[PDB]
Amino acid sequence: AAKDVKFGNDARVKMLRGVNVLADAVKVTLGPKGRNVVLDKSFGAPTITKDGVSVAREIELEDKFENMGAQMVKEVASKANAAAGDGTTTATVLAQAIITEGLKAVAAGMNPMDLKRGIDKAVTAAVEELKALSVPCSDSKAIAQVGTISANSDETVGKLIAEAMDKVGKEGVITVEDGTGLQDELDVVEGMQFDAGYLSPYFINKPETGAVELESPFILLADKKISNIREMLPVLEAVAKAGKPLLIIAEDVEGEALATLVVNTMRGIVKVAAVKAPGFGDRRKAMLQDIATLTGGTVISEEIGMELEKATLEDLGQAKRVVINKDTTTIIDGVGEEAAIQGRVAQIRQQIEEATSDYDREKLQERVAKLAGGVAVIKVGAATEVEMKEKKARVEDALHATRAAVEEGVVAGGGVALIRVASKLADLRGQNEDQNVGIKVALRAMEAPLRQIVLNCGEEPSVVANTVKGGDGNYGYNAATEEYGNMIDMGILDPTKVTRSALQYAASVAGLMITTECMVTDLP
Amino acid sequence: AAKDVKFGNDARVKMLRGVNVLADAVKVTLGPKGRNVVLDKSFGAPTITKDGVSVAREIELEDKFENMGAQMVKEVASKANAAAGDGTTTATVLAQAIITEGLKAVAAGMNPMDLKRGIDKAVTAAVEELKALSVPCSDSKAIAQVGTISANSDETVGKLIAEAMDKVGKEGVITVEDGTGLQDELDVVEGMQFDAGYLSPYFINKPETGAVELESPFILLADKKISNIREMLPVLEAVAKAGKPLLIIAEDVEGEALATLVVNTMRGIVKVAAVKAPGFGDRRKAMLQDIATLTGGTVISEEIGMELEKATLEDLGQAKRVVINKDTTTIIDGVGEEAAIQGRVAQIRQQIEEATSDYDREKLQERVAKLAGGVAVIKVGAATEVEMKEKKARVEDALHATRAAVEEGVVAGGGVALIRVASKLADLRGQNEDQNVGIKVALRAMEAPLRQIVLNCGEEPSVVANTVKGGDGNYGYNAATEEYGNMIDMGILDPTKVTRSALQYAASVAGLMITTECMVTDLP
Amino acid sequence: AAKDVKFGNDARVKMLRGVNVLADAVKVTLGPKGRNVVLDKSFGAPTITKDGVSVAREIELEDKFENMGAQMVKEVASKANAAAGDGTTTATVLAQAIITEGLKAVAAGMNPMDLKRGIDKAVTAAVEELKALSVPCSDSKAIAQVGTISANSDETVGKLIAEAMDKVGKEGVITVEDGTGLQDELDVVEGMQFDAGYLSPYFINKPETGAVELESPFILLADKKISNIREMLPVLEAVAKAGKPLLIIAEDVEGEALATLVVNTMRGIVKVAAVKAPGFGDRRKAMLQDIATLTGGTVISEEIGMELEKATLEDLGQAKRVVINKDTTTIIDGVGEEAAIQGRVAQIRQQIEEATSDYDREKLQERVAKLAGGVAVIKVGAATEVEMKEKKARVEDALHATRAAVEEGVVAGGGVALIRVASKLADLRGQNEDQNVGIKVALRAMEAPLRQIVLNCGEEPSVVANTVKGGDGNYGYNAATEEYGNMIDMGILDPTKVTRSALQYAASVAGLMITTECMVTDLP
Ligand SMILES: Nc1ncnc2c1ncn2[C@@H]1O[C@H](COP(=O)(O)OP(=O)(O)O)[C@@H](O)[C@H]1O
Ligand SMILES: Nc1ncnc2c1ncn2[C@@H]1O[C@H](COP(=O)(O)OP(=O)(O)O)[C@@H](O)[C@H]1O
Ligand SMILES: Nc1ncnc2c1ncn2[C@@H]1O[C@H](COP(=O)(O)OP(=O)(O)O)[C@@H](O)[C@H]1O
Ligand SMILES: [Ca+2]
Ligand SMILES: [Ca+2]
Ligand SMILES: [Ca+2]
Ligand SMILES: [Ca+2]
Ligand SMILES: [Ca+2]
Ligand SMILES: [Ca+2]
Ligand SMILES: [K+]
Ligand SMILES: [K+]
Ligand SMILES: [K+]
Ligand SMILES: [K+]
Ligand SMILES: [Mg+2]
Ligand SMILES: [Mg+2]
Ligand SMILES: [Mg+2]
Repeated sequence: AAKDVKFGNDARVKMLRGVNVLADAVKVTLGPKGRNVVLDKSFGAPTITKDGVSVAREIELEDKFENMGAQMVKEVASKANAAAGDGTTTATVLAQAIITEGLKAVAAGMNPMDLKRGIDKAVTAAVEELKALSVPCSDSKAIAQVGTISANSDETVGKLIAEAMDKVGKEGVITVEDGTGLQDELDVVEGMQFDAGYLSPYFINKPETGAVELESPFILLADKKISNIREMLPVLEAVAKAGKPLLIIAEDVEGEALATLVVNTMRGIVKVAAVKAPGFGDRRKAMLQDIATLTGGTVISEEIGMELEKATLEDLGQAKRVVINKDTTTIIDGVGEEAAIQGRVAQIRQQIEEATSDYDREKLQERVAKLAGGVAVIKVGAATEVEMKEKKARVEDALHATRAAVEEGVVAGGGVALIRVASKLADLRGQNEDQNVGIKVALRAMEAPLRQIVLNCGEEPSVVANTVKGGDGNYGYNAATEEYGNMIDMGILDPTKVTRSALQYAASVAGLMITTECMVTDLP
Repeated sequence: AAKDVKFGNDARVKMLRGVNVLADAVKVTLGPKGRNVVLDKSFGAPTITKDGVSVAREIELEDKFENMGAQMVKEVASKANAAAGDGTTTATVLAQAIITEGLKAVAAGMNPMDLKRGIDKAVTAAVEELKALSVPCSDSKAIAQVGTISANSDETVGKLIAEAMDKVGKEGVITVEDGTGLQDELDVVEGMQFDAGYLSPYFINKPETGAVELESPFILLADKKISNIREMLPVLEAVAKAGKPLLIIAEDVEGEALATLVVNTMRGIVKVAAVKAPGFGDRRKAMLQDIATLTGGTVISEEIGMELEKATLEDLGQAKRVVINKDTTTIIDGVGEEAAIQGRVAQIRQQIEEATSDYDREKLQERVAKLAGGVAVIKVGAATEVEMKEKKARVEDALHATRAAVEEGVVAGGGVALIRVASKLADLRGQNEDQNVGIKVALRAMEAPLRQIVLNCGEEPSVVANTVKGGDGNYGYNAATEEYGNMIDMGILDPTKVTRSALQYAASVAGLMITTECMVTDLP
Repeated sequence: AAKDVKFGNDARVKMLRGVNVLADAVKVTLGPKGRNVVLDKSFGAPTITKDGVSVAREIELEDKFENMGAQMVKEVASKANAAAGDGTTTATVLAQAIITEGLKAVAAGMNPMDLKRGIDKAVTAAVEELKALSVPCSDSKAIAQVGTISANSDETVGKLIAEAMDKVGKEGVITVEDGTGLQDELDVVEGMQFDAGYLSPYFINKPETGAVELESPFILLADKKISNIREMLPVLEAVAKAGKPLLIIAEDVEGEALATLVVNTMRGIVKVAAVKAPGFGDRRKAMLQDIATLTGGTVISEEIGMELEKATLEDLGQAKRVVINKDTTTIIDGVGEEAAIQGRVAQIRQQIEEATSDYDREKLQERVAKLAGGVAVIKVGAATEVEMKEKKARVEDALHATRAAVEEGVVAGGGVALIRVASKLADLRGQNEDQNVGIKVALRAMEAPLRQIVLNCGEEPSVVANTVKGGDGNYGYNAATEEYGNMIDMGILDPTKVTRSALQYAASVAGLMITTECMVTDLP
């Protein structure tokens, strides 16, 4: 198909207009004072949201060149949200700031390559300052605080997350589900999560998360082999009755067992799943007995001399719910006895003094973390057909952001951290003047999040920004209460990874656009 | 698809314009002097109505931004009606008043967040003031009055509902169906209601009430779960041959069974509905047997050796009528014999004294209460197929509204309550002047219903509003007689829950619109 | 879909214009001097009619609001005609008169609800005056006069109906049907009429009259529900042979049997019609046997052990002609032997003295009437085929009006009755000036029919109307001869029911329109 082709300022004005439409719609939702955006649906009542992620998702423009501008910033803000677990709106706001001032610099006749070079220096320096400024979120109050803020200032979800981490630990397994109720609840059960992918993708019963979930299934294991389904027939029958879906994990299902198994999944008479299996050769024998011990099942191998034919209905392990993702598979609430599981822990704990290398004490300790750790499950319990599918996606991210806080720490929220970092970078310089202007472009942008938050309050960004800059450390503006004070004490905490990611992705796309001389698309 | 995006004033103006079209069309039907609105049908003759609910449902605008505004206020008003039983027109009048003045204030440049806080504060206080002003509906007279008003001053309706509730008791089952002749019929038959909904919303043949209406349906009671349609084949074919619909009650309906029971229900089934049997264990079995004895059906259990394919036409129960809501299933006039039914009730009572648990006594009680209770049936009299369906519409409405009156009590109608509450709030204040303006916005709006009623009479809203304000307590304007008096003595009563719910929902959407900076929709 | 929404004056002029197109097309055909209206057909020569009912049927307008106006008045005039058996044109004329003057009053700023109140009051008064003015229609001479006027001064039609009533009585059953050449026949035969409709409208072999007609059909009488066609199969094979169409009278026909027969009559090569037996309980089984005695057939019941599959050719009764409308079924000339029938009658007569309730005595009385009453068959002869059908249609029309004349009596035609009642209401007043204007609106409108009749003559409506007003009693204008005189002596008679209904229905829709503030319809 013949193409529409634009060059230079022509290309860039259209990108900028498209960026402007995207960012102007998204930025109004930033901070506790965010305005509402009405989003139309094909039929029925419109959706009304303060959520920048939902707003960005709907933006697409008629003009193709403008549209490319918007999709560029979207993709990049979307990557920040997936890496850090939050920051989409912040990343979008920053991107518009850098792009706008950057293109003014290009239009004045300044070297774009130098402009981009100075922006990058500023960002690399800004990222180090953030790492310096950061402080640990080690503590229940703080974790709850950060959770609450990633939760859109919802205490309950912040309380839940900090509650989960208390029981299962900071790096412990935590999963998000629906459940039945108008309110959200938390449960801590026996289960584990190891990295195994689906053997075939078509197992997936839920395309949204691209994962498989079976309800009250059975678990199978190897060992051997599995070359042929002929020995998979007898155990498939008994599982057919009782209406309980079957799960087969290990090990290395191949041939028609790998193939003819995936056929019956597409047809509605069967529900089955398979996984990439344990970390073997030798260690799989350890991992499997761990799974079997958790699921209350038995491990039947040909090595020992046992056959898959003799395997009975009770020979299988069991769990309440199972989830198999692309790279991962999780077991929720195994039915294995606690006396069994507990003794299996001690058996592995002896091997710690029995370990002749640092490499073994890692693995075996990773196993005791799976069995002894358990799995904390939170049920969103937002009651609606539409409200459920959504709130599960935000809490899933709110959990990701808290994890990010626990890893790389936290900094003063409300755009204060970026304001502070920019003040420290006041002396930073480039190789030439154009690189210098680039640097100042980045440093000006770092004020945009605070300014926008304030503007959404109906107060004057100039005055508040000035007042905050005139202060020190974690002093900031609390946009909920309209008062200044210590941001950390006030509990307004950004995960450092989130602030960091927002700026980096923002600056990425902005460098790209500032360095863009040509666009190609389809004819109108 | 590419989107049309508007911001700020340009957006709010279009939204307000769509609200005006909706409200101006709905509000002229308010009260006993309501004007007619003519609504077209693609075929046949136009519908002429004073019912705000019917007018609202038809409104959709060509301009997509205007339409979003209309749909926003519609949803909120129907949420109110769904919660309180009545008040759609009132809610819309209130929404228009709050939005209009609120938007005027925003255009003047006041802080929209503060405006919303002000409105919210006035409503919260108004709601309490309303609860205090409220009075219980104790007896048949006041109950009749409430029904009569919700019936558009039809005293025969109020009389019916008062008598229906007298027979079944104020806590108990009352349904309504088309009558065979000019006269009204009130009879109490054998029936029952438990809590289960439809498994899929597509089962709804009546979009207005969102309910599944099935006339002379066969009832399948299954003690198992159905994931597969192939075993439902011989049973269904028998049903499609008899020219009757089918209600499926089992453990669950899923897999291809559901999906097939959905699409096939659209054309060639030609009608079927299925609900999840309430409870579990021996309770779920015992409840199914209750339903079987009522409809003269036989429960299918796998443990007795019975199968679905061996199920004949006489293993299916039968009832005159069955209705299914999202949370509810109602079986009216089972064919089951007395002796089987009476033999059953004497059996559960015998289970009371044998029962060793106080919990079991209350649980077995709920079962005898349903079998011995039966269901009250109201058949709407005459006079023609279109007139009937309108009267059946009113009786249902009045039924809902009378409920609400029972729970939360009543207040003076004619918009007098909101007028009184407003005058009590004269001294209310906010944190700043903008919140004050918001409070005055809400208080001004609380005069909208009375004024509109008066305006529909062809009188002058200012003069009447003034006179009522100068009066005291339940003193008001009777718009039917155009005479002032005591609203309670004149039998003009609104359920407090209705007035409350209307103000709240209206204020909810208004606050949303006052705080909206951006709208996204499809291209024209 | 998006809607077009109009308000107030903008909405009302469009309704008015639509009413004007409908009314101006219909009203030119009023009375003996009515002008021709030409109605197109997709092929061949146009239809030329002086019949208002035919003109009104064809009117539909492009502008969707104008169309709404017209359909509203059509529905109402149509309702009048169905109730009283004539008056469509009169009602349409009255409706236009009230609407036109009423809207003039609205535009002047008068209270629309008061205007309606005033119109309503004058109408109920006029209805009482019509009842007072009404005179009995008893003698064959007055009856034939009534029939003649309904027939457009066809004195042959009036004579036929009068003759028919001289035999079966004034409440007797009368059917008209295609006769032999040129010569009318009237003969009373064994037969009856009960209320049952066609179960499938597709059964109709006469799309115009809207009724199914079976010639010398067999008649099946079954006391059970026919579901499976297989039970019905052998009884059909006997009907397939002998080439005698079948009439199935059963408790009901549904499912496989319904859809099976309904389609087979469409494809041709088969003739069948199904109707449900009237009443329920024991009264249903009695009336079935009634039809069985009349047709000389046998009732097939489940109780005595009679099987529908064992029903032989002699089990079925026979009629000469059978005519099934949507409302009623008529069996003409049953084959049942006189001794049979009259024995069944004396059996009922006995039970009439045995009745312990006056409900039975009325019901049993109804039956003997149908059995011993017989049916009058009017056979219309004509010079040509096309000349026969229209004369037949003239008789069917006049039959309706004649019955109405018999029930409620007669008044002076030519719109003199309405003129007289109006002059008598001159002092009538309402609660205020606006109500007074409404009354005058109605009173002025009552002159519209005479004026229009005179206008179709080509004379001056003011002069004739003024002269009639100047006289008393039944003095009026004869439009046929263009002379004044006594309307009753000249045989110009309106059934009081017709005049009353036309006025009532016209005032109904007129008040509705005078009170409409909003119209909602589809976009063009
Ligand atoms: N009480 C508060 N005062 C000031 N800033 C706040 C407050 N609560 C949250 N914020 C800020 O709002 C920002 C998050 O806004 P949000 O609308 O979630 O955009 P994003 O999608 O980028 O997270 C963070 O920078 C956070 O510090
Ligand atoms: N005789 C009356 N005098 C004054 N107000 C009345 C009278 N009858 C009903 N109303 C008022 O009409 C309102 C309900 O009117 P309606 O048109 O049904 O609107 P909605 O759909 O909001 O209930 C109530 O506020 C009630 O008090
Ligand atoms: N010879 C006559 N002189 C005056 N009026 C007549 C005469 N014959 C019939 N009419 C009147 O014509 C009217 C019937 O009009 P028609 O054309 O049948 O329309 P509609 O459907 O209203 O009956 C009646 O009011 C009747 O009295
Ligand atoms: Ca749309
Ligand atoms: Ca610059
Ligand atoms: Ca139409
Ligand atoms: Ca104001
Ligand atoms: Ca603003
Ligand atoms: Ca002349
Ligand atoms: K937000
Ligand atoms: K109303
Ligand atoms: K302020
Ligand atoms: K005519
Ligand atoms: Mg966030
Ligand atoms: Mg109401
Ligand atoms: Mg006529």
